[PDB]
Amino acid sequence: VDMMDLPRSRINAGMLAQFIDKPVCFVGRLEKIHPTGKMFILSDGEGKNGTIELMEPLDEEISGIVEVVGRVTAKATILCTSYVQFKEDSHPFDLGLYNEAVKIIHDFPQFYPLGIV
Amino acid sequence: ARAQHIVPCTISQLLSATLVDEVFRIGNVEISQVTIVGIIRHAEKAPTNIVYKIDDMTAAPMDVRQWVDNTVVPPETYVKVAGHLRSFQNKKSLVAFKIMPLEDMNEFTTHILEVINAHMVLSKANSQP
Repeated sequence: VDMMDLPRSRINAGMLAQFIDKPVCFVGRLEKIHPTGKMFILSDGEGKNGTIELMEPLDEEISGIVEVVGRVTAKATILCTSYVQFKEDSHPFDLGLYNEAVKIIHDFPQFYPLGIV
Repeated sequence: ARAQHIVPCTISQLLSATLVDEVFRIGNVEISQVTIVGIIRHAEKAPTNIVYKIDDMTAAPMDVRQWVDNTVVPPETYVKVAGHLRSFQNKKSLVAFKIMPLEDMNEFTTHILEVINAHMVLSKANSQP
């Protein structure tokens, strides 16, 4: 597991404490990579940080906007099982606007369902 | 009779849709032609078609089938798909008439907004009962 087959909630860092042990999708800007390469920090569209942990070290540098799929740990960090760097080579990604989308998702679950309903 | 919209949806909406009077419906919103935005997880190349597993986080990846006579869109690419919702043998799938890789990821954020606004407004128009 392989949460690629599970519903994952799109969150920001202020939601981490409410999603403990839940599959999540966290979009944010790469702030730094830990010396080990097994942890990195992403800042969300409100400028708040989420800590992303990996079971194996990164096999590449990542930067810019990165989207992480993982499970929220007991410590309100994210154990990442996959990630995608968002291409911005022609158009900068508006993370502030993304953040608003996230709040809207959570306010209107009837129009953006999590899983089969 | 009668207007037919390309409704932006999530996969969770497509999977939850039920056939009512021979047309798919999610909530009180009728869907036949839809758009989704997600990431290619898998591409299955055959001579007559490509079948992609497309993932938008809202559920398990959905099968999206595209007709062959452009190469396969590489995995880990975000795409917008426009297609017809099918359920062949009780298994949901899309038959794509458009698959476009995203160059501007703001189009992905906009789709989220569009899904929610489209479903909110279409449900109100249909209700009524």
